[PDB]
Amino acid sequence: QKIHVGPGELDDYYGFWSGGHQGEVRVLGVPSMRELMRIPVFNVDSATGWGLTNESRHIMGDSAKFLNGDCHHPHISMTDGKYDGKYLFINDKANSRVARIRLDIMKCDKMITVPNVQAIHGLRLQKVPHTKYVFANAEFIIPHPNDGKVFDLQDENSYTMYNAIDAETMEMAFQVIVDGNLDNTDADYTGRFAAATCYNSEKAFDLGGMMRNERDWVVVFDIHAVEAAVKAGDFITLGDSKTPVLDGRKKDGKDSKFTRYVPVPKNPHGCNTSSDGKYFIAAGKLSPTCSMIAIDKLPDLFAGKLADPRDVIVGEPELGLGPLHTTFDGRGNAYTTLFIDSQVVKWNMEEAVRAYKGEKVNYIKQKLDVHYQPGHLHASLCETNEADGKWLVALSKFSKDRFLPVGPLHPENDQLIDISGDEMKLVHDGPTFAEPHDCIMARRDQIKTKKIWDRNDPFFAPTVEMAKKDGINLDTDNKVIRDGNKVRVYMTSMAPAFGVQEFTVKQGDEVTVTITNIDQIEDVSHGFVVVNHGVSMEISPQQTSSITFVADKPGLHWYYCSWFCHALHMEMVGRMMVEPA
Amino acid sequence: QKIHVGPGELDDYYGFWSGGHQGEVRVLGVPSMRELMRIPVFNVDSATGWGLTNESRHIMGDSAKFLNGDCHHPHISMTDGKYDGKYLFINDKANSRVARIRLDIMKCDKMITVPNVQAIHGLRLQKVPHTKYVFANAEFIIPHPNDGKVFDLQDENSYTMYNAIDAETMEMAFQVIVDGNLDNTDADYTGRFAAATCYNSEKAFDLGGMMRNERDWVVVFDIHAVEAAVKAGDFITLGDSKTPVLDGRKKDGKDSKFTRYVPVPKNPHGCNTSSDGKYFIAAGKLSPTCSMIAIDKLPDLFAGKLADPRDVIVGEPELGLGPLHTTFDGRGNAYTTLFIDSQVVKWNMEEAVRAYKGEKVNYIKQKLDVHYQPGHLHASLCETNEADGKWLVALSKFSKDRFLPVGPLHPENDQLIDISGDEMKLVHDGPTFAEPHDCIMARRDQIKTKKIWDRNDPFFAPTVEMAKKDGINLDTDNKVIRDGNKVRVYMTSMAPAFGVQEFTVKQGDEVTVTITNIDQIEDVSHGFVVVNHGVSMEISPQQTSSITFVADKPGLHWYYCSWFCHALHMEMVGRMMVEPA
Ligand code: CUA
Ligand code: CUA
Ligand SMILES: [Ca+2]
Ligand SMILES: [Ca+2]
Ligand SMILES: [Cl-]
Ligand SMILES: [Cl-]
Ligand SMILES: [K+]
Ligand SMILES: [K+]
Repeated sequence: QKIHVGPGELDDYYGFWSGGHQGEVRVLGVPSMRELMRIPVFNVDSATGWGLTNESRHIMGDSAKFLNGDCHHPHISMTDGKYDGKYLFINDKANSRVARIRLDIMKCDKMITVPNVQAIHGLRLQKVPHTKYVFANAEFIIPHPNDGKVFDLQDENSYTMYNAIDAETMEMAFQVIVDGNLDNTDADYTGRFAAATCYNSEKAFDLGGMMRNERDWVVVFDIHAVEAAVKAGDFITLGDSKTPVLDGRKKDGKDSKFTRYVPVPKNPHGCNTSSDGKYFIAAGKLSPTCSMIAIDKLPDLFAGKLADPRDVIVGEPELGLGPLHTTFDGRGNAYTTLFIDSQVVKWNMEEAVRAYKGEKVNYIKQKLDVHYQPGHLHASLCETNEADGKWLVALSKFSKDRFLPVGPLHPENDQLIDISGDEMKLVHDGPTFAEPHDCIMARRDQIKTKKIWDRNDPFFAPTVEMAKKDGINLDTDNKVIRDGNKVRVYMTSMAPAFGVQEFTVKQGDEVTVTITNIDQIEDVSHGFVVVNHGVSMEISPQQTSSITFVADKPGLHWYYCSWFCHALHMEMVGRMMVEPA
Repeated sequence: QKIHVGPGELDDYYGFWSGGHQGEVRVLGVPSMRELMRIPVFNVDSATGWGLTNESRHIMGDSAKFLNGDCHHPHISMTDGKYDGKYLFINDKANSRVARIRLDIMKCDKMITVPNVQAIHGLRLQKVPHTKYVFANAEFIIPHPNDGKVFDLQDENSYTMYNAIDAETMEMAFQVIVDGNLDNTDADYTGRFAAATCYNSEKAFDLGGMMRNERDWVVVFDIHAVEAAVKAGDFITLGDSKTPVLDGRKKDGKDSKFTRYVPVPKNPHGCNTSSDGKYFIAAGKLSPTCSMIAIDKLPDLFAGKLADPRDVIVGEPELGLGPLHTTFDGRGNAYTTLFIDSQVVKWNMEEAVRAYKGEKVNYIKQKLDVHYQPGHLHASLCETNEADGKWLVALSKFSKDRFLPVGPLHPENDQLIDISGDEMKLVHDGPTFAEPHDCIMARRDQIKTKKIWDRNDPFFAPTVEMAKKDGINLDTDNKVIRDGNKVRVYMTSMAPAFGVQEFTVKQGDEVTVTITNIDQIEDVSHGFVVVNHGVSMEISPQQTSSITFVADKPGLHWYYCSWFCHALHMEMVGRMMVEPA
């Protein structure tokens, strides 16, 4: 199988890599593992102006004031348990957000700060009949209200919440209060259930405290019941947020309609749905096991036809030290990372289930050593009923001597493994910055991208409406509008010339520059940088982009095109003249 | 030779790629072309906290207020015309800066904003006896003073300057006022001469004007002459800058001792010294030629022993449409990018010099098609007398369909070419983000890096000194100190625990957290993120890092370690308790 992609050949799959603590999404080609694009999300990108432009800051909202993020879990929207290539969603653990990327344009187009929570970590998407909800965990227990009067984690009103976000509007759909906490989450192949791991059933703040119980749990959600109750008006609201909040905690040993708690050892981490839709599989972490929940049995467990939530457990195979995550080949095998043993282990799921019933059968097929300390792993199409069993990527946290030395900070090592046959074979070591946690792969044919921008694109639609209010036709016009101490420059750009090559303002004026790139050849991107003003943005063919800054320095100040666009690139410049105060 | 670096195998060279309009520097392994590390410079990095930490912000100075940069030209310090592996230097065109990276820790340790200029573009280093100076072009003509009274470029006080920076102290050494402008720059193999291309001899602000003259020039600097005048005290100063300024403009047709202007067609761009030290080679851009300046004729030219400046031109090879840059195989051949024709042309310098004198000889050896529109190019060790003729990288601006489609914004195509034989061979297409402009290669054995930090390292020495005055021992102390509205938290860290796991403050307190990673195992980095406060940073083994923020929200606020560091990483957390105002 494959591995090398020569000059002029194309990769077979797209890979969407989390940027981890660096805050972007990275687009790679697979199997070459080459990075094709960076999509700024929670990071400020000097190149495109993400975090500086008026269009980006509108999307970010009030959260545009943060210069950091911490992303882990990239996921592609689904239709009937297959990728539809519409959206990618990702979490921000640092500043508690979820963002949506439009895959047609490879840009973040929506962002939300989840209300009344701390630390968005686990994230996954409804699969069936389609991604109606984005599911996301808030990891940390906090007081409600968090007003500084109570700090105790055991308080009646100290808890965390499971979050559902409407995938299309990117507005909150509902929140569910839970016992313990939340780590990772996955969804079924019907749309009725979702599940999450919990490592802090103790509601402790100290290490020993958090490891006290032999068992924490997987919490299972009946979204049907949730939706039913929201429809009926049977919910509370918290603070000034209008989001429906349901109580999924236990009361005096009795369940809520919304949740069931399945005991699982021990500070479990991964929560993974098998490609056949049979199981939620929780990785044991401190327990050298995985726990297999039979989704089949969940209706009976919510109907109470079951005397014990442990009865939904149909497998608990011992695999090795520190199991963290599980993926699938669609051939009946599961692949689990063993952080401590530094291996990926291949195991047979139906054999594991028979072994749980006492049968003497070896469900373990192979252990591949990886380099070093694997976290997540991802098999091609593993989140869909189309799991194709071809490629596997294991994402390891300590690269040691696997790459040239680069100082005290090392890359992560994302290792590509061919799983197409009977024996797993390590084929590529991929260094990556700032710790991608997870990644997702999609077939080439699953992603359709725009070659050039549409003038009606929603990404800059508000800017078009601003322009129309000034009587500006963006496709043709070069004009300076004055409004008190505001100056709005509108210009077309066509290599190698800006449409407005000079303009004069007064010291202290707030200047908005709006640029529409009217080159129609694909790939002729323009840039716009104002020297010594901290101003920088990209304008691609048929895009409009705007940026606003104060002209607080008198004199001549040059601006230039940053994207090499024409033989006369260097000469694509202009002059802002600032009259003394 | 080579090409594929399999798992467990190591690359043969380091590549340092400029990060372009993105602002960082990128470390690659060559020939695999995989990215090993990102080093933040002008960008704000969420992962390591560059632009957020006190250490980084002190390095940036007043410029820390900018979130962007635009870099082009990375260069490694030299001893005796060979790479010494001490420092890498890079420009910022956006906000007029030069940065120094220490190659032992792979971090930016110094930064300067060049005074009284706009837009630092061309940058190269002194070769012999070693890198005493960093040479840097200010591209854009401005008024002096630039106070808004005059905007005219033709004003006798409107000009740009050539800049020299002390490589060791990173303070300005001198500036030289020039006629016209400055684009790219190189230095000879003795320390006496430097050279730069000019495209705006016209002092124009528009395309018509900038393209008028059949010829602009290469300006040549007699650095010895300049240094003499600084030593003599024969210089002026501009504004509040104490930097010695020398006047290298012709007056009434008369030459200064500092400069000579050599007419060259037309808007020339590349300015490259051959690895045998014989020629300054200017790429003709709008002329389909390069111009070769014999460096051994330069003493005569400054001595007044030559009839006209054109007497130093010893070759003017006709290469093809849009020649931009030139590199060297150390075997007597040059390689030039042709932007319009979209090719790299291999040519013999000796034979081109003979053809200029009349001889009939085809100096052109081969033209290789590249994909597409090449900007810079770089052969292994080309900036040194050790040019080894193994690898060539051509960095093309338009990748078209050479990679999977990723929307309207395309990657650059940095193509790896085997030049070890007589025939150039394309072996690899490397996609890159944000337009690297140039790159530089060095042998594995030319770079030596730290495995772990030294506690005495100058990078965070000021923080250590500050901590002492507070009566703190960073190596052991886990402590909170208070003064009015300020709170200084000092802690050690060892996987999987912060040394301080809780602290309480009053709403509105300015909090500085200083963390010392006391692990001694390589690769065991920690992170520190305060949820919902825009606070993020890296602390590597034996590093101290600090960061400051306001506690402007009452309640409980979690902080956590972002760097996956242990099986118990998820549990490396702590609590900031903020009492209501
Ligand atoms: Cu427009 Cu370069
Ligand atoms: Cu310290 Cu993860
Ligand atoms: Ca626990
Ligand atoms: Ca000119
Ligand atoms: Cl998971
Ligand atoms: Cl050059
Ligand atoms: K790591
Ligand atoms: K490009």
